[PDB]
Amino acid sequence: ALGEFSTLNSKLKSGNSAAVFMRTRKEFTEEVRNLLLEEIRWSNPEFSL
Amino acid sequence: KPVPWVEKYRPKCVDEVAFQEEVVAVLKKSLEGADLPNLLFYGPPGTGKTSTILAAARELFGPELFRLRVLELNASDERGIQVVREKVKNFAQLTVSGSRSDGKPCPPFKIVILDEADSMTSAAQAALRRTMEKESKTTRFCLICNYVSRIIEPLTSRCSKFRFKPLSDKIQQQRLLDIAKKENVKISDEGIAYLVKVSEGDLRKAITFLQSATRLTGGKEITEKVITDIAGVIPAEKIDGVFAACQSGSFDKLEAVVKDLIDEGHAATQLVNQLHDVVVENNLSDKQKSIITEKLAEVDKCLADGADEHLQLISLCATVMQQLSQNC
Amino acid sequence: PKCDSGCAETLFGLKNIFSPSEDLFSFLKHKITMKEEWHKFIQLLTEFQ
Amino acid sequence: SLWVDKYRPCSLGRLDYHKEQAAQLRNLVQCGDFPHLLVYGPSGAGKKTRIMCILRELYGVGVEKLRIEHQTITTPSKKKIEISTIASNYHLEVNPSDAGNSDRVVIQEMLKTVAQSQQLETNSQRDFKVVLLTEVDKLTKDAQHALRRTMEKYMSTCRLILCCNSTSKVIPPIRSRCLAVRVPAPSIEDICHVLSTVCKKEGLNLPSQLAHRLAEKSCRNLRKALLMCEACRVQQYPFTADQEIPETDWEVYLRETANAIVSQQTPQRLLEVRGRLYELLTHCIPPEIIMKGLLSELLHNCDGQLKGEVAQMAAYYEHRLQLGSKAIYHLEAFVAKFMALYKKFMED
Amino acid sequence: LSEFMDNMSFLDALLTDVREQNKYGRNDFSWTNGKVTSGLCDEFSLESN
Amino acid sequence: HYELPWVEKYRPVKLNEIVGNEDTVSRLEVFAREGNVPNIIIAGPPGTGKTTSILCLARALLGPALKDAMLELNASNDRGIDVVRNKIKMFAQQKVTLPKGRHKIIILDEADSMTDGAQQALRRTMEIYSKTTRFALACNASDKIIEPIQSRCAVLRYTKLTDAQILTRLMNVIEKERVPYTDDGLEAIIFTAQGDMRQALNNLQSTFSGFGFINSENVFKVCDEPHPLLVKEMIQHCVNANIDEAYKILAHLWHLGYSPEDIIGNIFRVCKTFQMAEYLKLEFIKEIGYTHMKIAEGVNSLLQMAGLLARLCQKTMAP
Amino acid sequence: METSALKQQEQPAATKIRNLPWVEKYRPQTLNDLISHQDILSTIQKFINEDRLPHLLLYGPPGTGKTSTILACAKQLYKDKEFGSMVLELNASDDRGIDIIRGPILSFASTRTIFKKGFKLVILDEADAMTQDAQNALRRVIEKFTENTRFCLICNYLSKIIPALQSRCTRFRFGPLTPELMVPRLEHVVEEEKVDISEDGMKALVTLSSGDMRRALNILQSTNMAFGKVTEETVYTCTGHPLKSDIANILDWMLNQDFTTAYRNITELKTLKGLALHDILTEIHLFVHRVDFPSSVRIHLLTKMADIEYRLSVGTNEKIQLSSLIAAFQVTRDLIVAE
Amino acid sequence: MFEARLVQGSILKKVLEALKDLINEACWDISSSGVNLQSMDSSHVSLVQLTLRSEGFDTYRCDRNLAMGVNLTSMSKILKCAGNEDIITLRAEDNADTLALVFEAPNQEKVSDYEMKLMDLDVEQLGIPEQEYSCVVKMPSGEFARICRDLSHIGDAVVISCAKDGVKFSASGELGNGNIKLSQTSNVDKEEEAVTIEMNEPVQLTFALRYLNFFTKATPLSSTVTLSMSADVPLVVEYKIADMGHLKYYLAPKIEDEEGS
Ligand SMILES: Nc1ncnc2c1ncn2[C@@H]1O[C@H](COP(=O)(O)OP(=O)(O)OP(O)(O)=S)[C@@H](O)[C@H]1O
Ligand SMILES: Nc1ncnc2c1ncn2[C@@H]1O[C@H](COP(=O)(O)OP(=O)(O)OP(O)(O)=S)[C@@H](O)[C@H]1O
Ligand SMILES: Nc1ncnc2c1ncn2[C@@H]1O[C@H](COP(=O)(O)OP(=O)(O)O)[C@@H](O)[C@H]1O
Ligand SMILES: Nc1ncnc2c1ncn2[C@@H]1O[C@H](COP(=O)(O)OP(=O)(O)O)[C@@H](O)[C@H]1O
Ligand SMILES: [Mg+2]
Ligand SMILES: [Mg+2]
Repeated sequence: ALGEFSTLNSKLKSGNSAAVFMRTRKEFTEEVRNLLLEEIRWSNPEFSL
Repeated sequence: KPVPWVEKYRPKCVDEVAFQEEVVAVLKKSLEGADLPNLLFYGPPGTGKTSTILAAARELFGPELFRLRVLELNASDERGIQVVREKVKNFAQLTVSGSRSDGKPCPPFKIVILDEADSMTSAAQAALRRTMEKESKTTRFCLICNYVSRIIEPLTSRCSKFRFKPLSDKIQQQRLLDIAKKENVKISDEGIAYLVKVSEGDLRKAITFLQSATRLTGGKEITEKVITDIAGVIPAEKIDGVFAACQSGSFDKLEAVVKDLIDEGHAATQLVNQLHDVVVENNLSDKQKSIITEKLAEVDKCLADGADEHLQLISLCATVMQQLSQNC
Repeated sequence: PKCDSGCAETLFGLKNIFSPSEDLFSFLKHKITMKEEWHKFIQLLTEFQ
Repeated sequence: SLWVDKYRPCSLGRLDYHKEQAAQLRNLVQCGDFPHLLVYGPSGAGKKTRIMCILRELYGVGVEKLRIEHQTITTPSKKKIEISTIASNYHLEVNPSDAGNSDRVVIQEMLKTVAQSQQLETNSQRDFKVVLLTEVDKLTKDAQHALRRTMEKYMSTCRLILCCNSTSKVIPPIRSRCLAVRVPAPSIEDICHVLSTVCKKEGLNLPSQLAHRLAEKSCRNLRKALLMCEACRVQQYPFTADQEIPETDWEVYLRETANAIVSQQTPQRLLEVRGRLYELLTHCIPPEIIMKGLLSELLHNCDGQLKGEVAQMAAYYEHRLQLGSKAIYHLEAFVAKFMALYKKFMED
Repeated sequence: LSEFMDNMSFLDALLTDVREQNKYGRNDFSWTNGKVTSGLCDEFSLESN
Repeated sequence: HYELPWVEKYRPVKLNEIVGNEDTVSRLEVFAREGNVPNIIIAGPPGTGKTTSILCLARALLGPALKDAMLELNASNDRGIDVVRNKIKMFAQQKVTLPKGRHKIIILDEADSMTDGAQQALRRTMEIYSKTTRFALACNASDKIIEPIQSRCAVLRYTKLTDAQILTRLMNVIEKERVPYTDDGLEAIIFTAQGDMRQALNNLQSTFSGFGFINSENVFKVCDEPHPLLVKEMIQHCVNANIDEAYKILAHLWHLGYSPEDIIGNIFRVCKTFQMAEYLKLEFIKEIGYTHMKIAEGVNSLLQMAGLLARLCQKTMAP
Repeated sequence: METSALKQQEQPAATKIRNLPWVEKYRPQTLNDLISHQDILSTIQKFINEDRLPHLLLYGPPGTGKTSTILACAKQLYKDKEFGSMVLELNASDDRGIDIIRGPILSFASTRTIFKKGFKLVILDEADAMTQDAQNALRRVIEKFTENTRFCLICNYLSKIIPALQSRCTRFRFGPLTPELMVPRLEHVVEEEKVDISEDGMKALVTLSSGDMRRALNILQSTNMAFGKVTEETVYTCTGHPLKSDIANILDWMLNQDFTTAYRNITELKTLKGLALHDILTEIHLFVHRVDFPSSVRIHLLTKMADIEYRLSVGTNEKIQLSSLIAAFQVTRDLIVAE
Repeated sequence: MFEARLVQGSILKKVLEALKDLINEACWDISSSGVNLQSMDSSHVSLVQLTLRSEGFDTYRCDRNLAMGVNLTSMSKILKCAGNEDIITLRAEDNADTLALVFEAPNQEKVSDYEMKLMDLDVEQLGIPEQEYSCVVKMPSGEFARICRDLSHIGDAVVISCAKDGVKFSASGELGNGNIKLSQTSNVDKEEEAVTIEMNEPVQLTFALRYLNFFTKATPLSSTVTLSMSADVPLVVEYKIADMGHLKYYLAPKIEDEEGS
């Protein structure tokens, strides 16, 4: 039978996979970058950032 | 410079080997025709199979040609069957001219003496069978195994197979007397009997222990103590103390006895052997006998796997302890 | 900006096994009954072994 | 330069106990064609001092010079390994076990080159060079087979003393061609005698009560007895009969571990004991030593029917431990099964 | 959990590993060696694994 | 006119057509689209699509210059010290005019047959010419590659393929080939290909050339495995602890001539997905692994399978 | 290099007046003459005559007839004036490394033929002995030369061959030859050679051979020369295989007597007959499923002899293992006999 | 019963060094027509053929047809210790397993004799018909040696092409491409040979460097060499030794594949 020795299910998932990223990273401004710098400094207080 | 006694005192010729009659007859007939078959010697070790094949090769060939025309190899190689097959091919391919001044020319086929013939897998043995059929005419072999049963069937169908039953204790007692009188060492006959009974019918191990004992003592009297601890044989009152501790009802004296055995240097394997030898010939119940003996078997496996002697002996003594104290 | 946690399981190739919605420890914590989920857990252990 | 090596006997006649087999070794070296020797006994019983004494008796005192040489060998699997070996102009020293599954490799080539050294170096002293293989019980089966092939190829070229603690892992063909030398542990009185001897050799005088207590606490391990005696010397310049003989620190850490074992049976206790065994294994203690110590500790509180059960489960789990690779899993399996049994036992 | 440690002890001893442990040294946490440098020769292994 | 094998007749030419390991597929897609790819070590099971992904990535990144800016080494080539001395360095120094962001590409097909010193030589060459040259490698076991070769690269992992993906590709190829079939043949043809659909297309071609119709019986006549229903019956008898029939048909498989190893492997993959209790499944798996170690160590006899079966059967009766 | 000298010398080699290798007497010539595995041979004929021969992997236990089969196929495809120009025969006799695969194989598969135009063929006997890297180059030389030259891989152990190499070829298993088809062959040999043999002789000849006619001819040849008569006793004595009466008495001793008596009897019989405990374990396991026992007896007994067969592998004392073998029966079956 | 008298041993030394690496063994078959050798490669890609007429030898004697096989390595070891100016005797018995090489005295004071065992092997008479070749050229041997060793260090394979313009050599190596063009008007001054064609159609094939270098190991046999080449029937290298015989060589081309789109 179908799926007797494996996972052959009659139903198949469509649309869950093939999620293309197409990610466009906006260049960070001064303020958000400095906030991230202070987050790094608070994570590692012994580092000369 | 000197040689060990085992090859120094092995018989030169067939007919000089004792206790075997049909074997001597068929080997002598094959020597008369100068066409020795492919041999398959099976029997307990030390029975003289290597001595018989060396004597046969010494009779057929010349003593200077004997070592030239024999190649002694073993077959449990850790590098596989391809290495020893390549050595066999090298030895058979390499041919040296040989003649005898006694008036009889040598047969063209050489001799490769391959021991431990019961120790290989079926695939390696089939590879050796292909090597056999490669050199059927130009070399005839002699395979020596402890048990003929492990031989796969194509080899056993083309080899003359010979049983070598162990020798009755009187004849190798006489032989060890011959060794002692020819090697000028002072031994009591009780010492020779004890050496026989710890040799367990192995003449080769007996004469090895004899030469080793006479070189330990340096000409002194070979006592029962030196032959007790040259074979690793445990003193029997130690076994009796182990059984008394198991009968006693205390685990503290049990572990004390085991500590006494281990700090004495006595190995666990020999202790298992003699414990088994006592248990098999006792008045103990077959239920207890069975439980103790299967415990002994798995303890033998455990110690062969690298486990501690002490732990396996404690667990073994605990099982024998519980089996004895259940009825009590 | 949004954080981008998850390079660790991507390094071990675990994103080739699980759904992008699925998390590693989240899949570990719940009860495994589905045959497909259990084959993915088998493939996970097969990758680490 | 501690007490065990500075005051080590150098010749056979300088041995203090077990004189008889020392004289038999003197007879063996007098015969001049000794075959391969296997020597065995518990640790600290004096095996290595007997070995080097028969070495010094065998050749001249050029045995007494020692250096260290390093050997780089390609594997048959083509992965070279580097090992450190002790060497002399007359003997070699190899402990092969550091190669693990490559022990077999460490079997041939050095000995082969020692054979080549016997073919190279000529001094007209004796017709072989001896090499001490240490801890031959840890040799694998194929390593022992390769050793058998080496010995049945080079019996006329080199010789070998086989220092071990048990001949169980020695396969019977190896036991067949090498002469057995059982070296039992010294008795209490022998330890006290050699201990007073080494104290007078140190210029120190102690009461015999301290010697007997130290001999009993050393459990017939003479090396441990001499080391501990030296520790007692460092503790106190004079020797008083009630001086506190110090305890081995990993032994007492194991004892406090066993106290945590018998005290409380909780999963947090299992995990913290697991961390303690992690600390022990990072301290490079062998797992069977840790096991023997912890079981000998915990058996004192065990009742009569519990002691035997602990015995077979300990032996079974350590059988798997030597079968296994990482000893952590087997040790934790034993400790958790003992948790189960012990918790099942006080509840009824 | 004790049954689980019995199982994982069984997986250490009485299951084989994909890569044979202590192939060139002994088990871990050993001061003897462990400096197993990779091979330096072009000749193939010619092994029978 | 020539019978092109379907494994190369239906090898994908565009990266999106490859299924399996879809996250790394999308990453390879965006690297084909933009470029400036780093050095790649693809590792995974054989027949997964590693060589296909590498070659399609190279084709998409190069285009017309694929005959010149690309060069390939497999185990069929020399791949000794002297060639990684001369040839690959000569190419890595060789000038090739390319579009911007596009680099010369070297593929080492199945680098597990590189000798150790060959990799030791390859490290400096691959790391110094990184401005104009990128390296791609494939392997099955990552440990056969020495550590600095990993340490100078990005390593990516491939997995055994999901059965739904294999089913889609097989219905695709039988649609493009007009193959008469049943579902029985589909589960047979996939069971013979555990996540490696190179086996699936191979045994599909074998079934179609040998019988012309796809059903379970044809697949097991050409692949010649022990039958899945027989071993399902074995473990079902184990659930009933019925020793007689299970041993009878095990002896039937034995005198049928199947090796110990594929029988124990099939026993594994059948009691894996069998519908029964999880604790007894755990016991069954550890027992069959224990017996498999017996075959693996050398001792492989009917007595071993009999003791296997007996301990399996006594697991049911003993709580 | 060479070793084809010895085979070519060996093919017309016999004394022909005194030597009688009847294993060499009866050789099939073609696929219509190899009377076994008819589906496989007809499939080969179909693939040959359509010019649709795929890459082949002939595997099975040795002696089932792979080499003679593919030799017949090679002589069928190509005539004797062009056989060396299109078929390359190699094996593991010429093992120098992986240089064989990138030497003669890679050079041979890279070229067209010499005299006449057609597809070529390479047979690689005992290809199980090829190393992993040699096979791993062999897969590539198959992939990039598949349209010119077909490949035949003769093997004996299917599992060791790497998955891609089995992937690029179809496979044919030469299974054991069924006894109902092998009795007429041995009856023909017996009637042609005037041999006296009883029904136990036929049963032992087919049981020991395990579906191999070569090994059967070897056994009957040896027994006929050694004794002049062939029966169960004569075959097993010439083979040095466990006699069924002997192991039956061994089973009787464990199932009737006590521990010590059966112990010493079996020990004396092993000394007397030269038996190693592996074969006793095999033959008693052959007796276990035949003799009527309850299910609990069967599982307990089978597990115990399985563990004994394990423990015998590492090389422990065979004496204590014999003792535990007796103990396995002593625990259950003799207790029920007392019951 | 077979006697052959090689007039000069230089030719035998030259043919042996010409075939020293090519073949596993030499199997000669002798007839009253002469001696022949059609032995085909261990890697199974090429064939050496040598036919020497009976009248070329000082004395050629046969009783019947005989095919004997000799291992090449020991044959080379024997012949490398022979003077080139010497007159050689090859003696073969009717049914014995040993061939005798009776070298006369190179120093005029020591006649040498060596023996060789016979190695049995399956040898078939590869009786190929000599079809009409679509491309036939004659061109000097030393030039063909210098150009093969030129292209060998460039390329692992050479593309031969024969056209109406002339004969043309390409080799696309990793260092780069190497091309050599000859012409029919191109006549050399080293050995005074005018390169000619008798061709019919242009043909392009590819051959490995190694075998062709060891075919040029047969350079000193003849001043010029005849190349015969067809679209299907493979490369033929033919040396015509003066009054001795002819030395044909069959080399199959590598397959060519079209690059995928
Ligand atoms: N994921 C896939 N999608 C589509 N076709 C595939 C896939 N995997 C394999 N194939 C097909 O099977 C063939 C084998 O692919 P390969 O990439 O060579 O396998 P691999 O994953 O590289 O592992 P190898 O080759 O054994 S090292 C390809 O040429 C395709 O025809
Ligand atoms: N079905 C068969 N019928 C008759 N003779 C057979 C049959 N199978 C094998 N033989 C004999 O086996 C000889 C050679 O068979 P092989 O092909 O060598 O066997 P194999 O299966 O290839 O395994 P090998 O060669 O022993 S490793 C033939 O000459 C026959 O005498
Ligand atoms: N029947 C016998 N007659 C004479 N000497 C014997 C006999 N049996 C054993 N020996 C002696 O015992 C030794 C046995 O050595 P070996 O031939 O290796 O025995 P096996 O081959 O059985 O192991 C021989 O050296 C021989 O001196
Ligand atoms: N007769 C003796 N006199 C002095 N010290 C001894 C004597 N015998 C043994 N010892 C000591 O006992 C210790 C045992 O160590 P070792 O020689 O390695 O034997 P083992 O291998 O049994 O530990 C040695 O350090 C040695 O100093
Ligand atoms: Mg690939
Ligand atoms: Mg075959």
